[PDB]
Amino acid sequence: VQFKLVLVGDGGTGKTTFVKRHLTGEFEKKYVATLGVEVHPLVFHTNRGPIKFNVWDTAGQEKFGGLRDGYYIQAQCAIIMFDVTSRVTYKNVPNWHRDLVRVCENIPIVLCGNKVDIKDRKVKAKSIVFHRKKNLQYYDISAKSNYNFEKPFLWLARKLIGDPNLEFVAMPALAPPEVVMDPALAAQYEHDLEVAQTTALPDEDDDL
Amino acid sequence: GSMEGILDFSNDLDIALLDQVVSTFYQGSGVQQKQAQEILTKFQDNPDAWQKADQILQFSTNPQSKFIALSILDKLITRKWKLLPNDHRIGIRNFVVGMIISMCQDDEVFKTQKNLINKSDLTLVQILKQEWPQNWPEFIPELIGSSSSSVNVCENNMIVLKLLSEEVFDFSAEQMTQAKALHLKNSMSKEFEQIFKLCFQVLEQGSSSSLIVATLESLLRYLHWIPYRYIYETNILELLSTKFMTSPDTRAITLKCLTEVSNLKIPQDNDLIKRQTVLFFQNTLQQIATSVMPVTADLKATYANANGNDQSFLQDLAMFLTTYLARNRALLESDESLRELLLNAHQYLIQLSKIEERELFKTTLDYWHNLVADLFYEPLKKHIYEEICSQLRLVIIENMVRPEEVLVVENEIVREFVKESDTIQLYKSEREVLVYLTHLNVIDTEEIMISKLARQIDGSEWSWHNINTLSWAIGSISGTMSEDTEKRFVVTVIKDLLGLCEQKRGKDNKAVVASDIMYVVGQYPRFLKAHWNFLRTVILKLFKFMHETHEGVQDMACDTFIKIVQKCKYHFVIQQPRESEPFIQTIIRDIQKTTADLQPQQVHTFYKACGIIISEERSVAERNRLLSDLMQLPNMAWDTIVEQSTANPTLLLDSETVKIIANIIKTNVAVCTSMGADFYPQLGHIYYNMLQLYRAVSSMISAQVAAEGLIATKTPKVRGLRTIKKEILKLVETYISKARNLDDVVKVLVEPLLNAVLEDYMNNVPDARDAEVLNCMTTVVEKVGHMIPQGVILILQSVFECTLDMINKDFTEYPEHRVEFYKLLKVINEKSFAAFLELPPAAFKLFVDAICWAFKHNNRDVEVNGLQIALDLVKNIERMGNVPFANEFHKNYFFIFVSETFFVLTDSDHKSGFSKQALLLMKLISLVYDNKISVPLYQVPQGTSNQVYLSQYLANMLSNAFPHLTSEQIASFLSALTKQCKDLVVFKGTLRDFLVQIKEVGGDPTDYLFA
Amino acid sequence: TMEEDEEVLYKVRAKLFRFDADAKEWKERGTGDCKFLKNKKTNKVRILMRRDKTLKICANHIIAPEYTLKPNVGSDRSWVYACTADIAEGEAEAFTFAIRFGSKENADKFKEEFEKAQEINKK
Ligand SMILES: Nc1nc2c(ncn2[C@@H]2O[C@H](COP(=O)(O)OP(=O)(O)NP(=O)(O)O)[C@@H](O)[C@H]2O)c(=O)[nH]1
Ligand SMILES: NC(=O)[C@@H](Cn1cnc(-c2cc(C(F)(F)F)cc(C(F)(F)F)c2)n1)c1cncnc1
Ligand SMILES: [Mg+2]
Repeated sequence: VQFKLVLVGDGGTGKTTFVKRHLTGEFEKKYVATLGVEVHPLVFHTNRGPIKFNVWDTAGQEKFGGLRDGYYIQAQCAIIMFDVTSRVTYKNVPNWHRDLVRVCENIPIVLCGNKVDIKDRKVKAKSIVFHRKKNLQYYDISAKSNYNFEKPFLWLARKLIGDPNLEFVAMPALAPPEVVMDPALAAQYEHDLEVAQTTALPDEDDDL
Repeated sequence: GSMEGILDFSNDLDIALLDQVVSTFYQGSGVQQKQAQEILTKFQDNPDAWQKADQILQFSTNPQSKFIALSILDKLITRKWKLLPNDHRIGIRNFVVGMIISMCQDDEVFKTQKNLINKSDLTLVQILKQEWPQNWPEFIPELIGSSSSSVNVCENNMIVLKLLSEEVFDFSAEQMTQAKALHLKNSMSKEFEQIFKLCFQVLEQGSSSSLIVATLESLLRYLHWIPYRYIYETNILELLSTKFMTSPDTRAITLKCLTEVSNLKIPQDNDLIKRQTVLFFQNTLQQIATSVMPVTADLKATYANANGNDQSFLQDLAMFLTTYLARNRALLESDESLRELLLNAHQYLIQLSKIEERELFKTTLDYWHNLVADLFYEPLKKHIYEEICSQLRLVIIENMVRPEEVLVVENEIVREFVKESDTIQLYKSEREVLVYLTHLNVIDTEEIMISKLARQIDGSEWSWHNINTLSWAIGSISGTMSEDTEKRFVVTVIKDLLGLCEQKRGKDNKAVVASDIMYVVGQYPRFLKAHWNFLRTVILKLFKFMHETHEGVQDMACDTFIKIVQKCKYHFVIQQPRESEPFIQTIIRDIQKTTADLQPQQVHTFYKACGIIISEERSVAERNRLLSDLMQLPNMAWDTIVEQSTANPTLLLDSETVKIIANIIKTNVAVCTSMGADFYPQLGHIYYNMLQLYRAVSSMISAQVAAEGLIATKTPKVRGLRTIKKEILKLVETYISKARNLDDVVKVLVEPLLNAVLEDYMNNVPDARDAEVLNCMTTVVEKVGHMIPQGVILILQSVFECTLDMINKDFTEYPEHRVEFYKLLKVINEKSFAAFLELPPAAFKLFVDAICWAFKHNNRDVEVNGLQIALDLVKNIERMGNVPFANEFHKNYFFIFVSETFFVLTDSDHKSGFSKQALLLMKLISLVYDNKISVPLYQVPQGTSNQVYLSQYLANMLSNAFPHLTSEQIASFLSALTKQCKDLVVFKGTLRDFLVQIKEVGGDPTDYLFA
Repeated sequence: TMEEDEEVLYKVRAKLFRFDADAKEWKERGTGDCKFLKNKKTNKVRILMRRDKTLKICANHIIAPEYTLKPNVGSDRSWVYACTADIAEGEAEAFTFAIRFGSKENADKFKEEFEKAQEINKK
């Protein structure tokens, strides 16, 4: 039960950061432009079973676009991403959408305005209307604060499985093993731990 | 493995190997997929890969391989077409056309290879953009003719026409020059009469749904631009509004077509076109009522069930009804025979408005706002919609979203974490419509709300949801009733809300009803101002909630307190009848008791609200005495902490002492924020010792960095010491930005401030410099910069070069210093430009470097200020007239700014600043073409006008930077650009035309004659 | 769900990090409720932590008695400690974890409960 998901949008809108947050839980502060596409499997546990997304995280920068719309072939859903602090990225939403639906003529698509955590918002809520005539779902999201970060996948899973009451469910938690530390390298995890002890945790001013 | 073999072009291309790489990429996974992806990208990017395109389309068995082959042709067609020899151009055309014909006539390929045919159609459209109609004026006739030979060809011709219409009318603005866009638009317009014939015939004929849907899909595009007569002077509206609404295969696209038809503004004087606009709406609503759903249907449930395409149809219906009615409902409001149609359409909207779908609700709510605003002004209209509006009052009251102020939520009634701004705008919109609806019938609104309330008391409809949505609605209509009706109304609501608190007495219960009462009372200040006895009770009750163990109620009580104070402050400074003292006196006297259980941030909000009250007292003597009374606790803690810090200056090692100091300063910041210029007496009380403390904590930070390393800046101890410095800077910045006595600022504050902050900033290591120093200095320069010329120089010397060195190695490090840096240079450039004139020539060059460095940022904060500094600098220099410094400025830097501006204009990485970049370039060019540079810009024959040299310089610059341009393109471009340097709009269009042309070969130089 | 045979000895909101020794940086692993679960049958206490909205497991391992909570140089409200067998991502991997809380009082209470659990597992 796996579905191909293509993720598109201007460079710097947070596509790769968003996927990575869902893959590992991390928040990557650095901007390393995606080169062509990166494919990652992503599974969610639902009350209707596991659903697996094959996430094709494509490049937004033109000079790194690779196969461009060639990535969209046989996609079964998509996310279009823009940045609410960059008006130009919303103005390009119709261009990404055009190139996407010319290949994928009838798929569920979510429009996501990312980076709502930033105080100085530029793409006002009231001006975000492109989705209405195109039957896209829309969400404000923040990969940095996790605001609505699950809603694009929850909606897509509901449309793909065909069950509007589908919900995410807690994965079962197997008993963890009882392993004793290794005395052969016990004198070694003094080093790996010292390094970790003296490397400051990020974002110490956050509520958590 | 050996997948890379296909990247070698010495031999012939192994098609089977290619297909394996493609399948490995699409159908594979893991490392093989990743490697195949890189290989395919390299293959696609090879400037000769297009020569392999036709043999991939001939001999390949993989449709994806052929897709990638067409992407290779597309790149060639859109960027390098006119560099091909003419024979290669006809070969590519003939091959693409033949492949399309071949795929259509094979009924099996036409069914299963839809993507590959769509991609080929698009590729053909790219050839049309280059070749049609000047080198192919029979394409449309042959396309029309060939539509009869086959049904598959006729259907695919509609796809091609759809894509052509999109490329010419919908997506040409950014992709073509003005001249070429106009050429293709006129070319389609000239041949549309024939296209419409084929389209209308197919629709009337009526083969099967496949060809009909494709024809309607193309019609949807045409409606964006075609003349009105093709829609109203034919029978096509009857077909759209009847025939094609019945079959669900064509209903979706037809509704989108009728929505586009609706949105035009009709010739508002012809009765026939009006009757036709009425008729297709009447037909459409009848087809919905009989074939889809009657007006009574439960659209909320249908949407929730989400069968088939129901959700998309209901969305499209909402768009159709709102679009048409906003434009044309007046056509239905006078003729009594149309009243049912009008109200039925609005009844469908009422039903659509009950769907659970935020974005769809916003679409309908937008329409309701349009309606009620019109009924608020237009004579004799609101009675038509009485029953509609009554139903709408219920819909909005029962679906109010949680306002910002309500900090309690269920997940178990707990406390908010985040700011729901997707919900902020929604609430504002719901409030706007509900306020209008209340004005339209205040009796009906009160009766709905009071009755709903009466059924909460009874527990007949009690629930979190029902009391909450009702309470928020009640709060949101504040101001719609007359003071007298509001009086009686609020009394009733409060009385009934109090009774409800006693009844639902759990801890979650009491927190829900407490938040609702706080919201309501906070929303009716006019009522509070007139009932002092009640106001006093409310405030005392909020003070009691400040000791609530429930953190949500407690936090909300502090916010409601300051929210009420902002509106009712005057009633806290005067002595009320029956009162022994102004209530501000009572608040201050018990402030330690009231705030004892509050977190520090909440204590500061309390103090800030007291500052709002105190600033209402205009007797200076009495105000200052209130100020010193309010600050009694922090000033005593301050006096203690500074006597114990001067003697043995080591007690600041104590983390508990550092926390105490920061909270004292934060309290001063809070009170200064609300009192502004009135804060000065309190600031004077601590100012000297506060700057001494600034110096002492600075020495501690430096000492810790030296003893522990840079990592010390991450420690809780050093972060707490820097908080002290940042808050001190914030306090001084806050006061100076509101100060009304600038003489005291200059003579008392500025000099000790600069002595305390500048050298410390300059002589700390980069990771220990506080970007708040820059922010503070920006406010100093902004407010008194004109009075401290030598202090501005001192600011530059201390922060300019060392900050520049922090931010001129990449675009990412020290992001806050970056932003504050250019805000500081900006204000200095516009208010104390003389400080840059005294700079040494080497430092003024760093200044120019710094400005151009800002240009190249993508961070909008830095980029915008960089472009503004450049423009203000040019103005500053122009204002000096013909003097040595201005003349040396142009000689040294004019062409640096022109070339740096051109670079960011053309590199495709700084699109967001186009407007400001164009403005800067137009200014620079206009300087030369107004002979406002009184010195030759060159080092070329003598007597040459600067205009001639600028054209030579720019032609050579563009020739070397864009060598694929012809000399004539560059010359035409510059000619148009220089002639237009007084007309920003046309100038910008010419720059946009240039940015198109540099992306292809063979651009027509006459395109620059468009204006 | 595989947790109803267990009692909740302690629950606190936290943010969990994992040290990427190669990149020399901490990386967030998840934010949510950190629970101490005592198995009713074996009396063995474990840490179980789930992400807020996806409810995905980001920590699952015994609170071994050989572990020791250490401070991080940048925080007075976090603990660092080495874990040898965590099955949140499937195969029992070894991790250097850091867990941060909303306040120093939460971090201290966590250490108290973490050490009590170690005694219980010492049986
Ligand atoms: N403040 C904030 N920053 C975010 C957020 N999401 C992503 N970013 C930041 O945006 C920048 C771009 O990161 P990235 O995820 O790679 O964007 P992208 O669209 O995948 N780039 P490309 O399309 O070129 O491959 C990063 O610095 C990242 O930290 C967010 O939600 N909030
Ligand atoms: N009987 C009560 O006081 C109940 C009901 N109740 C709750 N809040 C109030 C309540 C709340 C306010 C407030 F807006 F300021 F917050 C004002 C008043 C009033 F009118 F007395 F001026 C009463 N009354 C209670 C429930 N939960 C916490 N505290 C009290
Ligand atoms: Mg990316």
